[PDB]
Amino acid sequence: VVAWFYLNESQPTEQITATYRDTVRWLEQVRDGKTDPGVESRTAASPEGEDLVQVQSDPPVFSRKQKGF
Amino acid sequence: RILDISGQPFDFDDEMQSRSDELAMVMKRTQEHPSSGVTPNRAAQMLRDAERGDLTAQADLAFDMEEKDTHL
Repeated sequence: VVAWFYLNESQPTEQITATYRDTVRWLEQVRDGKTDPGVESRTAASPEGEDLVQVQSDPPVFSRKQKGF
Repeated sequence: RILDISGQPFDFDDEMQSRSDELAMVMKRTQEHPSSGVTPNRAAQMLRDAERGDLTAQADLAFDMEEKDTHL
């Protein structure tokens, strides 16, 4: 869709521009995390990605998993 | 024969009862620590077992308490 919009740069029709706008809106929604891109139909598999959320802390002494006291 | 305090004669043996070869196996014991992760149900079960004549888990628990608790 976006390639066809790029090719029709000399004069774009209403429907082509509307479809391109819908596509870019969907892409922005995907980027913001408001919608999932989906998985390939052949097998359920989502693309790998880096850790969006990460926290750091020192080892938790005195936790309830100690069971030493 | 040596006469008992109750008046029943018996034979006196100088060797300890624990020195027997068959009893040597049970003499060596591993001192388990049941005070790790104490639960009220667990303590109640230990006391109930000690009531019937177990006397082992209660002894280990008492040993753990006498060393873990400073005030006691």
